[PDB]
Formats: sequence, C-alpha cells, structure tokens
Amino acid sequence: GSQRQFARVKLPARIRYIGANREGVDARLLDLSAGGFAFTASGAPIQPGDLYKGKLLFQVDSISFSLEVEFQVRSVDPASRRVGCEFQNLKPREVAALRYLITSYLAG
Amino acid sequence: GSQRQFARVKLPARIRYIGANREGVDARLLDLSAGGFAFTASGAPIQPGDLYKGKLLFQVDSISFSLEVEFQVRSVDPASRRVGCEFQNLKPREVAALRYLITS
Ligand SMILES: Nc1nc2c(ncn2[C@@H]2O[C@@H]3COP(=O)(O)O[C@H]4[C@@H](O)[C@H](n5cnc6c(=O)[nH]c(N)nc65)O[C@@H]4COP(=O)(O)O[C@H]3[C@H]2O)c(=O)[nH]1
Ligand SMILES: Nc1nc2c(ncn2[C@@H]2O[C@@H]3COP(=O)(O)O[C@H]4[C@@H](O)[C@H](n5cnc6c(=O)[nH]c(N)nc65)O[C@@H]4COP(=O)(O)O[C@H]3[C@H]2O)c(=O)[nH]1
Ligand SMILES: Nc1nc2c(ncn2[C@@H]2O[C@@H]3COP(=O)(O)O[C@H]4[C@@H](O)[C@H](n5cnc6c(=O)[nH]c(N)nc65)O[C@@H]4COP(=O)(O)O[C@H]3[C@H]2O)c(=O)[nH]1
Ligand SMILES: Nc1nc2c(ncn2[C@@H]2O[C@@H]3COP(=O)(O)O[C@H]4[C@@H](O)[C@H](n5cnc6c(=O)[nH]c(N)nc65)O[C@@H]4COP(=O)(O)O[C@H]3[C@H]2O)c(=O)[nH]1
Ligand SMILES: Nc1nc2c(ncn2[C@@H]2O[C@@H]3COP(=O)(O)O[C@H]4[C@@H](O)[C@H](n5cnc6c(=O)[nH]c(N)nc65)O[C@@H]4COP(=O)(O)O[C@H]3[C@H]2O)c(=O)[nH]1
Ligand SMILES: Nc1nc2c(ncn2[C@@H]2O[C@@H]3COP(=O)(O)O[C@H]4[C@@H](O)[C@H](n5cnc6c(=O)[nH]c(N)nc65)O[C@@H]4COP(=O)(O)O[C@H]3[C@H]2O)c(=O)[nH]1
Ligand SMILES: [Zn+2]
Ligand SMILES: [Zn+2]
Repeated sequence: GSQRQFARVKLPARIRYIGANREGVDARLLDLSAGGFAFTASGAPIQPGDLYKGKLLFQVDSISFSLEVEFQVRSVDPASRRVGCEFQNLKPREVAALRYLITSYLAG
Repeated sequence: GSQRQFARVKLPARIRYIGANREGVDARLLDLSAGGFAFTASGAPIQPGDLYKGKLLFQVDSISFSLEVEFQVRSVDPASRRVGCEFQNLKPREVAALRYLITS
C-alpha cells in the first residue's frame, strides 16, 4: 500500500521562512527526510496546501550549512501544531546534500 | 618544491574576519584546500604569524556553506598582497566537510 519513500530522521536542524502576516518563523525540525520535514507551528494560521520558500539550517561544531527550499504543507495537527511538509522542486545538488547529511546522521 | 598535503581549487568562496585596524575584512578567495586558503589583502597591514578568527563562506545554487575557523598567516607577497593562510585545529567533522565541498 502506501509507503514512506525516504527514512525520516530527528537530526538537529531549523527551518526559516516567512509565513502568514508576513511574520518570520524560526522553528526546530521535528524530523527531516529527502522528501520533506516537520516542525511545530507558531500561533499564526497555517493550512494544508500552503506553499512557502525558506531556508533549512544545519549546525555542527563551527560548521553552518544552509539550504533554500520550497515546501508545501501536507498536514497540520490542531492540538500539537505539528506541521508536515513536502519539498517542491529540489535541485540535484540540494538532494545530494540532504542525502549526505542524512546518511552521515544514520550510523553516527 | 613541496607536495601540498591537500589539493587546492579555485571556487566561489569568501573569507571574513576582523583585521588589525579592528575593521572588517571581506575578501574573495584565490583558492581553497582542506589545509587553508589564499586571498588578496586590500586594507590593514597583515604579516606571517598573524592569527585571526574568521568565517569561510561558500554559496552555489540554493546551497550556502559556512565555517568558523582560526587561521594563521603563512606568507604575504608584498608586491601582490597575496596572503596564504593555514587553518588551525579543525575538527575531523570540519575537515571532512571541507574535503567534501572541495571534491566537485
Ligand atoms: N503511509 C500512511 N498512509 C495513510 C495513513 N492514513 C491514511 N493513509 C492513506 O489513505 C489510505 C487509506 O488509509 P486507511 O483508512 O487507514 O485504510 C488503510 C488501512 O485500513 C490499511 N493499512 C495500511 N497500512 C496499515 C498499517 O500499517 N497498520 C494498520 N493497522 N492498517 C494499515 O490498509 C488501508 C489501505 O491503506 P493504503 O492502500 O496504504 O491507503 C491509505 C493511505 O494511502 C497513515 O497513517 N500512513
Ligand atoms: N520528514 C517528513 N516528510 C513529510 C512529512 N509530511 C509530509 N512529508 C513529505 O511529503 C511527501 C508527501 O506527503 P503526503 O502527500 O501527505 O503523501 C504521504 C502520505 O499520504 C503517506 N504517509 C506517509 N507517512 C504518513 C503518516 O505518518 N500519517 C499519514 N496519515 N499518512 C502518511 O504516505 C505518502 C507518502 O509519504 P512519503 O513518501 O514519506 O512522501 C511525503 C514526505 O516526503 C513529515 O511530517 N515529515
Ligand atoms: N498527510 C500526511 N500526514 C503525516 C505525514 N507524516 C506524518 N503525518 C501526520 O503527523 C502525525 C504524526 O506523525 P509520526 O509522528 O511520524 O507518527 C506516525 C508514525 O509513527 C506512524 N506511521 C503512520 N504511517 C506510517 C508510514 O507509512 N511509515 C512509517 N515508518 N510510519 C507511519 O503512525 C503514527 C501516527 O500516524 P498518523 O496517525 O497518520 O499521525 C501523523 C500524521 O497526522 C505524511 O506524510 N502525510
Ligand atoms: N614550481 C612547482 N610547480 C608544481 C610542483 N608540483 C606541482 N606543480 C604544479 O602542478 C602542475 C602539475 O604538476 P604535476 O601533476 O606533477 O604535472 C607536471 C609533472 O608531471 C611534470 N614536472 C614538471 N616539473 C617536474 C619536476 O621537477 N620533477 C618531476 N618528477 N616532474 C615534473 O610536468 C607536469 C606539468 O608541469 P607544469 O607545467 O609546471 O604544471 C605543474 C606545476 O604547475 C612543484 O613542486 N614546484
Ligand atoms: N610561503 C608560501 N607561498 C605560497 C604557497 N602557495 C602559494 N604561494 C605563493 O603564491 C604563488 C602561488 O600561486 P599559484 O597559483 O599556486 O601558482 C604556483 C603554483 O601553481 C606553482 N608551484 C610553485 N611551487 C609549487 C609547489 O611547491 N607545489 C605545488 N603543488 N605547486 C607549485 O608554480 C606557481 C608559482 O609558484 P610560486 O613562484 O612559489 O608563487 C606562489 C607563492 O609565492 C605556500 O604554500 N607557502
Ligand atoms: N589553498 C591554499 N592553502 C595555503 C596557502 N598557503 C598556505 N596554505 C595552507 O597552509 C599550509 C602551510 O603553508 P606553508 O607554511 O607556506 O608551507 C607550504 C609551503 O612551504 C609549500 N608550498 C606548497 N605550495 C607552494 C607554492 O606554490 N609556492 C611556494 N613558495 N611554496 C609552496 O608546501 C608547504 C605545504 O603546503 P600545503 O601542504 O598545501 O600546507 C599549507 C596550506 O594547507 C595558499 O596560498 N592556498
Ligand atoms: Zn501502510
Ligand atoms: Zn617542475
């Protein structure tokens, strides 16, 4: 039946985008995969289908690595404000960079 | 003639740090390796032996990379103001991140 195509991992990372009310959002990722991510929304209304451009932020030691992304909201949990998102139009460099982060995180 | 321990490449990258004049420096790299980098000095005096804490920045596509690093000036060509620098005590995670980015 339905199958998650990419493993989802809880590696430390942040999402930054401009949402409703032209308010910026800076939130901790609940999980991350080659296909998308999840985070906890912040008060401002958000609904499945909403589309945003933003930056994925990764920091370890004195490395900071950033990824500009387009994502569409695919689920919003009213109780927890959990928002689940799908990347749209990921460039091959981006895809590969994501997989590097995720492969390294898996197995240490 | 010496064999360079790390291979050097010419890619779009910049170095930022606070110089001797206490004013900011923001310069394009001449080249980069996992061991260090070079750039042309334009402002304040700078000499071999100087230590700085800086930020190495790279950006291609939607990808942006940044490494906070201590570096030591190894050489300065007084004529061209070419500065050659060596990274100080990088973590293996950081060297590996450099060797990755370079390999391209
Ligand atoms: N990946 C995923 N998709 C979801 C989920 N909830 C709804 N869907 C999607 O909506 C279809 C119907 O979901 P369902 O009503 O729970 O109806 C499901 C459900 O009754 C059952 N089922 C499928 N996988 C599982 C499972 O892992 N555990 C249990 N207890 N039942 C499952 O088979 C039916 C058909 O499933 P699918 O053909 O895959 O088609 C599913 C799926 O495409 C979810 O939690 N995870
Ligand atoms: N890291 C992360 N990515 C997210 C999240 N929400 C959406 N995405 C990404 O967006 C893809 C499409 O989401 P979908 O349309 O809801 O289409 C989904 C959805 O219908 C279903 N599904 C998968 N996992 C679940 C689940 O846990 N609960 C429910 N109800 N459905 C699920 O399976 C389809 C395909 O799943 P994927 O192949 O993984 O493909 C997902 C995933 O790459 C999230 O919370 N975290
Ligand atoms: N439309 C959509 N919604 C998503 C997606 N991913 C997560 N969600 C929503 O976020 C809820 C929590 O996701 P979870 O923590 O991964 O917690 C999930 C997860 O651990 C598990 N699960 C459900 N489907 C799958 C699957 O297809 N593959 C795997 N590995 N786990 C699944 O079941 C738990 C509860 O799933 P849900 O009741 O459906 O509750 C999910 C769902 O409402 C997605 O891809 N598409
Ligand atoms: N001044 C200097 N430059 C270095 C040194 N090591 C590498 N290079 C530079 O790297 C280029 C390619 O080096 P190579 O692969 O060894 O490729 C070189 C190498 O195979 C060979 N070669 C040139 N000089 C020598 C030498 O003195 N001893 C040996 N065994 N081979 C040499 O000729 C190839 C083309 O030489 P180039 O046109 O000059 O282009 C050289 C040269 O610009 C060095 O130790 N000193
Ligand atoms: N103190 C110090 N100064 C450095 C260093 N690397 C570069 N420089 C200085 O900046 C010039 C190098 O520019 P290049 O593009 O690598 O172009 C270089 C380079 O391609 C080649 N080459 C010369 N020596 C070597 C070597 O020992 N090993 C290798 N692999 N190539 C060399 O010949 C060109 C001219 O080399 P130079 O006449 O020496 O002129 C050099 C030198 O004055 C360093 O590691 N330490
Ligand atoms: N990307 C880049 N990194 C730099 C530069 N200058 C210094 N570094 C980094 O700092 C290390 C020590 O530089 P060095 O003391 O001048 O000690 C140098 C230097 O004495 C010699 N050397 C290598 N290439 C050249 C050259 O082209 N010209 C001259 N005159 N000497 C060179 O080989 C030694 C070791 O060089 P490396 O193994 O590569 O190891 C170098 C390198 O990792 C630069 O201009 N560009
Ligand atoms: Zn299923
Ligand atoms: Zn030669």
